Amino acid sequence: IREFNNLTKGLCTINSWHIYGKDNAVRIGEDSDVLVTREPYVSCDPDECRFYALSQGTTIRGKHSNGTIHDRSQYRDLISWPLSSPPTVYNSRVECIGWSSTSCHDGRARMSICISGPNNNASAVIWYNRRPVTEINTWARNILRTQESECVCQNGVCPVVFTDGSATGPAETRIYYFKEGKILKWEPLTGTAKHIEECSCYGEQAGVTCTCRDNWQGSNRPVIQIDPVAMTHTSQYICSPVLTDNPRPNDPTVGKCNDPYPGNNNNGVKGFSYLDGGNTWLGRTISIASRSGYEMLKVPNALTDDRSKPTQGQTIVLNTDWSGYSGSFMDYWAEGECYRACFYVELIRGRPKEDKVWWTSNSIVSMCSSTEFLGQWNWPDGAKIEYFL
Amino acid sequence: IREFNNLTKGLCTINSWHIYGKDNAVRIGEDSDVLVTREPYVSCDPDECRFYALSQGTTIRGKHSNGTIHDRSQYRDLISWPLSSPPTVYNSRVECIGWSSTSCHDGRARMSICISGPNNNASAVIWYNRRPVTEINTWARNILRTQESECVCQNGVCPVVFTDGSATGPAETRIYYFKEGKILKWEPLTGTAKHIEECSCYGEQAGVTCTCRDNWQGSNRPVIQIDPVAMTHTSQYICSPVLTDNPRPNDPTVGKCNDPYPGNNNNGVKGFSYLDGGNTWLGRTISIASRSGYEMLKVPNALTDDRSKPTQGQTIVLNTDWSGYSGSFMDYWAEGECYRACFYVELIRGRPKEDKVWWTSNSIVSMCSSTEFLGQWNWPDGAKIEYFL
Amino acid sequence: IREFNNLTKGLCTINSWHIYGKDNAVRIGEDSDVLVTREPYVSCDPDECRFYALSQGTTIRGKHSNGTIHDRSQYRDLISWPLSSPPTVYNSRVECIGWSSTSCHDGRARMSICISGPNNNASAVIWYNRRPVTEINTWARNILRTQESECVCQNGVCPVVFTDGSATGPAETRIYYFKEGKILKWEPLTGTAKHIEECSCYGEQAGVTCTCRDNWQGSNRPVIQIDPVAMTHTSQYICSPVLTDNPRPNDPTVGKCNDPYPGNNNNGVKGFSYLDGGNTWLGRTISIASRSGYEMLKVPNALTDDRSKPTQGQTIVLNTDWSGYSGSFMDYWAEGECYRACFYVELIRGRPKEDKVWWTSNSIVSMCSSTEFLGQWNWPDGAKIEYFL
Amino acid sequence: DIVMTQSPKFMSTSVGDRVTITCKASQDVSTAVVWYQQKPGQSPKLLIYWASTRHIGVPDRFAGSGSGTDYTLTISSVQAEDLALYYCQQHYSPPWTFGGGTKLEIK
Ligand SMILES: *[C@@H]1O[C@H](CO)[C@@H](O[C@@H]2O[C@H](CO)[C@@H](O[C@@H]3O[C@H](CO)[C@@H](O)[C@H](O[C@H]4O[C@H](CO)[C@@H](O)[C@H](O)[C@@H]4O[C@H]4O[C@H](CO)[C@@H](O)[C@H](O)[C@@H]4O[C@H]4O[C@H](CO)[C@@H](O)[C@H](O)[C@@H]4O)[C@@H]3O)[C@H](O)[C@H]2NC(C)=O)[C@H](O)[C@H]1NC(C)=O
Ligand SMILES: *[C@@H]1O[C@H](CO)[C@@H](O[C@@H]2O[C@H](CO)[C@@H](O[C@@H]3O[C@H](CO)[C@@H](O)[C@H](O[C@H]4O[C@H](CO)[C@@H](O)[C@H](O)[C@@H]4O[C@H]4O[C@H](CO)[C@@H](O)[C@H](O)[C@@H]4O[C@H]4O[C@H](CO)[C@@H](O)[C@H](O)[C@@H]4O)[C@@H]3O)[C@H](O)[C@H]2NC(C)=O)[C@H](O)[C@H]1NC(C)=O
Ligand SMILES: *[C@@H]1O[C@H](CO)[C@@H](O[C@@H]2O[C@H](CO)[C@@H](O[C@@H]3O[C@H](CO)[C@@H](O)[C@H](O[C@H]4O[C@H](CO)[C@@H](O)[C@H](O)[C@@H]4O[C@H]4O[C@H](CO)[C@@H](O)[C@H](O)[C@@H]4O[C@H]4O[C@H](CO)[C@@H](O)[C@H](O)[C@@H]4O)[C@@H]3O)[C@H](O)[C@H]2NC(C)=O)[C@H](O)[C@H]1NC(C)=O
Ligand SMILES: *[C@@H]1O[C@H](CO)[C@@H](O[C@@H]2O[C@H](CO)[C@@H](O)[C@H](O)[C@H]2NC(C)=O)[C@H](O)[C@H]1NC(C)=O
Ligand SMILES: *[C@@H]1O[C@H](CO)[C@@H](O[C@@H]2O[C@H](CO)[C@@H](O)[C@H](O)[C@H]2NC(C)=O)[C@H](O)[C@H]1NC(C)=O
Ligand SMILES: *[C@@H]1O[C@H](CO)[C@@H](O[C@@H]2O[C@H](CO)[C@@H](O)[C@H](O)[C@H]2NC(C)=O)[C@H](O)[C@H]1NC(C)=O
Ligand SMILES: *[C@@H]1O[C@H](CO)[C@@H](O)[C@H](O)[C@H]1NC(C)=O
Ligand SMILES: *[C@@H]1O[C@H](CO)[C@@H](O)[C@H](O)[C@H]1NC(C)=O
Ligand SMILES: *[C@@H]1O[C@H](CO)[C@@H](O)[C@H](O)[C@H]1NC(C)=O
Ligand SMILES: [Ca+2]
Ligand SMILES: [Ca+2]
Ligand SMILES: [Ca+2]
Repeated sequence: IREFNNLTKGLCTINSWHIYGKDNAVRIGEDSDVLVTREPYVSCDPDECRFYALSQGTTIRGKHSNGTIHDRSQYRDLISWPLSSPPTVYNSRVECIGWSSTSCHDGRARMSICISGPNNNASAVIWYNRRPVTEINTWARNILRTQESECVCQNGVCPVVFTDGSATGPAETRIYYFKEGKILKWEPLTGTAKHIEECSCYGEQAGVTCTCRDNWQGSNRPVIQIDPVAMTHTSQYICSPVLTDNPRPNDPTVGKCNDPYPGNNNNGVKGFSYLDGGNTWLGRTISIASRSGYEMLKVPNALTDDRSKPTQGQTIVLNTDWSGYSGSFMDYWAEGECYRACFYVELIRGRPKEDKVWWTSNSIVSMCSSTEFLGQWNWPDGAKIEYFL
Repeated sequence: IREFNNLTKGLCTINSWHIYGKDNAVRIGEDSDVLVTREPYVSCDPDECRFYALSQGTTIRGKHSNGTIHDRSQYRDLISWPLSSPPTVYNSRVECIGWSSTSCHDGRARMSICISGPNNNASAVIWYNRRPVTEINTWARNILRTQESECVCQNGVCPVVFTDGSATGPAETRIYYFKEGKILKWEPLTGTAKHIEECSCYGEQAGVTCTCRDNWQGSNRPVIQIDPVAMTHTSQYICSPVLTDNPRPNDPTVGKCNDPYPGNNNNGVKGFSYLDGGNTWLGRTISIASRSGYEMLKVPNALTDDRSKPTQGQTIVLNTDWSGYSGSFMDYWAEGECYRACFYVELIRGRPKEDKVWWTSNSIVSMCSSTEFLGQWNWPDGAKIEYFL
Repeated sequence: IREFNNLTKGLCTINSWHIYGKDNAVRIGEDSDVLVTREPYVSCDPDECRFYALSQGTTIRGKHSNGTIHDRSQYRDLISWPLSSPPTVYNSRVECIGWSSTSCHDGRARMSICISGPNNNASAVIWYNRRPVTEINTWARNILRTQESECVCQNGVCPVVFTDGSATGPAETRIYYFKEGKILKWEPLTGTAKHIEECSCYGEQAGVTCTCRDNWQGSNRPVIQIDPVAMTHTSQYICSPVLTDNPRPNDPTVGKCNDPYPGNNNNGVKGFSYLDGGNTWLGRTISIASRSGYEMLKVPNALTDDRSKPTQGQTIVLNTDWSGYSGSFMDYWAEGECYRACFYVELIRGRPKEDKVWWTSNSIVSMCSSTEFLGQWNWPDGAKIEYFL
Repeated sequence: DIVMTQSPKFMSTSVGDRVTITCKASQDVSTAVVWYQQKPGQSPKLLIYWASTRHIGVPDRFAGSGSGTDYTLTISSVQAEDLALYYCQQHYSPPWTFGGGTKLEIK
């Protein structure tokens, strides 16, 4: 738009989910110059929506594809390309260089943030309107990381959640507030949340909600609500017995809102949730131990209730298929009375579980919500690891 | 912009360097239709920044890739493509035809200059706004050459440094002054500089500085300052004992400002420097004998002092990795109080040192400056010469 | 422009020629998805210049490339793509369908004309502003053909030269006058010219000149001047002893202006010339018998004098390299006092002379004129027929 | 592989005079010639690289030279401690190939 954006509306009634995008990248990738990527997400300009992902700088067939299990390297690049196309060498747009990133449009231009580095000397540069504007350096010197979803903006202020520190210990999280690439304020994590990683954020009614990952002790996600108007936040865990991190212990009958729910430690997988009272939907992998299957379950008042069990569901990826990271996105410039709620699921293929190939990679599925109660299908990446041999 | 550009600002404090772009061309190139190139550089339009390079007219896998060690041929083409993509057959924009070139935007349209030819009958055609406007022919009949970086414009006047003559003797350098593709004036080299080649230029405060290569006797670079308002210039060498050409003798304790610093003759490699008193940064290869490693060293008052040793540094390419040509570029239309200082390093791969393949080629790394003192990483081209066999 | 174009200027002094474009298509084509084409030409929009050519609907490596010697088939398509890129599957723009074509911009939109068909039931459809506007059918039922260069427009009126009939006999040529795709008038060939084929046209001073091919008896080209204001024309042969068709008898000392110059019959190759008194330049292959070499020779008052021998020349393609079709084009929207004179030469590779491959194809070289007397180079297609085996 | 040929194998010069050692490659090695000196029962010291540039601290008596396939190392005011085995390595293409050496004897 020619003007900043204010999150004036609220969510619409989630009643089922409809397919929004499917890139089919590994399937096509067996014969085109599709790029090896991982950690995808989706973000909308006022004018178009694109798929964003962290490239590994090689084609899946190319011989340099071997060994892409490694998360960070200096051949990683944050790219974007059209909605539902593959990340193709000949049409991805490189957004900045690094191995962690967030990106989001404030209404006028967009901010992209790519962290790069040695694990003890990492540095973020905050690009705004395709130009490098600001740069922040490592405060705790052990892997500076950020979202791997899109950030939400309000009146020019876009809060962004950064964690430097240990993924096995206390880390040192901090909410930063950008307006037009400059740092308005930054404040330390606060609330009962014990450790924050890979936050998934959606905005409604001038408040932004993030649903993250506690790597350390959590099997129940930390929720951070941020107030972009006053530049304040708080964190807590989701009260529901319906545990959504992966791995996890099997769901209790009573859950935990002010501490990690004890069971699977030093591990997790990025995720999201739409937190809205009666209209709360949580996403989770089906396997208690592996990223296979993805489902969306309606768990009313999940955030606040230590007894909330589901009341409606939908299957996105079967348990016999692989899934991965997921996060929230919305089209803030979509004409409506309300905000359509969307999510994406990353579909990992390769190493370590399909180690007959030496590359890891992924495709994407994304859904948005419908108020109709539509029928469900289940959406496989689709490639046969045997044709790459 | 809809109006010419004046270099009104001055440089910003260089305090460390952040990655600006990395194309990963040879790595990707093992499996896409990435073009064989060499002599790259970067230049900014008021609206976007792109990578420019001299194409050899073949894909790196294509069989015609063999023998691209030769600098000049009639299959060379100056091309451009998006920042941080590979020079792909399906997205490079051919700018003009020839084997030497400079290009730069004056604020309104851009000028590109490609020299073509037999070594004794060479001819430059000065394209302006993608149309051929002027043409200059060889004055000394032994290889007419120009910058291989971008030129800087001021109020429509863009000085350009052309050298025809011997790379082993006295050559016949001359500064030309273009406005809108037409030749405003041209004047012969003047100053104490003995021989000029491949000038690297940045503009600030209505003056343009070029840091070049003395092929003949220099191991210390000739600096030309040009006044684009009065169309005047002078040349000198950099006073510092910190020798920056390659090959070079090992750095003295006292350097030389009005003559070549004696030691490695009939050779060099294109380079740059930001010359600004306390805030002077010089770039150099690490090897005294080969284009391997690249580092940026802060040598206060380097230009004027025969005793300036460094006070802060940063490693760009390790000495165990290959480097090559480097030059300055800046985004003159970047909104700020000042000019962000940037450079690029070309990363040669192929013949002669990796002669197991018969092609020479390169990728690009580029940095811009930050005032924060960020951590450093080291940025390898990245390909394995063994997967092309 | 937002307004039709009038050819108000005259040619500029041709004093030498400078390279304007070189696509390097067969060289690149050994490893990208470059399309097999033949009969190229170049044409300018008020906003950009592109290469146009008749595609054969196959990539040069693709197995359907074999047998592209055949001129007409229903897999032929007139395409365009950016100046100096290859005709790539992923960036050519298909202009209309058929095996003969002309295209040209009238200032507002452009007209493209593609003839398609059985050799006895052929049909032209005159596209204007990328929509099919008019269609003309075969008047003589034996291969309806047109220019294979660009047409010139004046005040909306663009004359176009169409020949249906025998290439071995009298044929039935006719000048058609389009304005905005509609047929303003059409008139039969008139003048002393015996047979017209593949006319090359440039416009200056509100008159358009075409230099064509007499297939039947000519070894000296028919020149048609057309008056686009009054929709009238006349034809004659070029008086000069310097014979420019190919094959040809060796040049006499006295030439022929009102009849074919006797010697090589039932054959020719498309060509051009800039006809302007003292400033006349004629192009010809060097071989009297084969399309190898291309040269530009200044033959003052060539059109009108039966004794005009050359006074200055320039070599474009050596006699040891292959050439082919050539034609004129100009940038009518190029800002100047005058019209820059340009031409293109098609560089055929394949069958029949390099029959070790089963495809025929080509690349392009194009020049425009300079008033400086620049040095000359010679511009080979460049591929090695041995790497395709 | 590029092939450095050193002939002659032995050289005698008197104290204070000139000697010159000739090295030659099997193709234009474009001046990428290094000269080491191996003192008897010691390791080599790099004297010159790029045919003529002295490494840090070899005193100017040693003058590298040459072009193409033909290079030479001159020593003046020859010292009784100049006795050593002199080798040219080349440094243009891999693998880096040496010469046979030349023993400089003191007359
Ligand atoms: C046409 O399409 C429509 C529209 O989609 C179809 O209707 C939909 O059909 C869905 C499936 O039939 C249905 O979903 C179900 O909804 C109920 C609510 O009534 C919900 O409970 C279900 O969710 C649980 O069950 C699934 C498997 O069935 C589990 O994977 C899921 O995790 C939920 O159970 C787990 O957690 C619960 C809460 O804590 C526990 O109580 C439970 O014991 C279970 O625990 C285990 O699983 C966990 C994960 O594996 C693990 O962590 C834990 O530790 C335990 O091991 C389910 O979503 C939709 O409600 C329905 N929607 C609509 C609008 O009708 C329709 O059928 C289609 N028609 C045809 C003809 O095909
Ligand atoms: C996290 O990141 C930060 C930010 O980057 C790290 O801090 C930076 O760390 C840099 C390296 O540790 C440091 O650079 C050094 O700065 C000093 C100034 O105090 C500077 O002297 C150094 O530069 C010389 O040394 C390097 C190798 O160390 C040489 O390659 C270089 O050429 C310079 O030396 C040569 O020239 C000198 C001048 O003439 C001579 O005096 C010297 O003898 C030497 O000569 C030889 O080398 C030449 C080239 O090979 C050759 O021509 C000559 O003939 C001789 O053979 C170096 O740059 C930064 O200052 C520092 N920056 C900041 C803001 O702190 C931090 O350590 C990281 N943290 C962790 C935990 O990893
Ligand atoms: C640096 O670059 C500059 C700029 O380009 C160089 O200068 C240019 O150099 C050109 C070549 O040296 C020179 O061209 C010549 O100009 C003369 C005018 O003085 C012109 O006569 C020449 O053209 C004839 O000769 C060529 C071969 O030399 C033929 O291929 C051509 O067809 C012309 O001859 C044929 O037709 C004539 C007319 O009828 C006949 O009189 C003649 O007998 C001949 O006949 C045979 O050939 C025909 C084709 O093969 C065939 O049909 C016929 O039947 C017969 O078999 C030539 O173009 C430029 O004038 C000159 N320009 C400038 C500005 O100086 C400079 O040398 C370069 N410098 C260096 C150091 O390299
Ligand atoms: C790259 O891929 C190759 C296969 O393309 C891997 O090769 C294996 O590597 C091990 C050592 O890790 C060798 O001993 C095996 O014999 C290789 N054999 C097979 C069948 O793959 C290589 O390790 C991969 N990893 C990297 C980082 O290059
Ligand atoms: C082109 O590449 C080929 C290899 O693809 C080169 O071939 C070698 O060339 C020499 C002569 O220079 C032959 O005697 C060798 O037997 C060839 N063998 C090998 C293993 O490469 C060729 O020289 C290259 N250069 C050019 C300009 O074509
Ligand atoms: C298509 O290309 C093939 C080769 O790819 C041509 O094959 C030859 O065709 C003749 C008949 O014309 C056979 O008898 C030969 O034995 C074939 N051999 C070779 C070595 O090419 C084929 O003719 C080409 N033409 C068409 C129109 O398909
Ligand atoms: C956006 O919201 C702020 C308060 O958060 C308000 O002052 C501003 O004027 C709003 N602008 C628009 C276009 O809604
Ligand atoms: C640019 O600078 C010149 C003097 O160099 C001045 O006369 C001209 O008006 C300036 N234009 C702008 C927009 O600054
Ligand atoms: C173009 O030329 C015609 C006469 O040929 C004239 O009447 C018309 O007004 C001209 N238009 C322009 C813009 O020159
Ligand atoms: Ca956990
Ligand atoms: Ca030098
Ligand atoms: Ca004829």
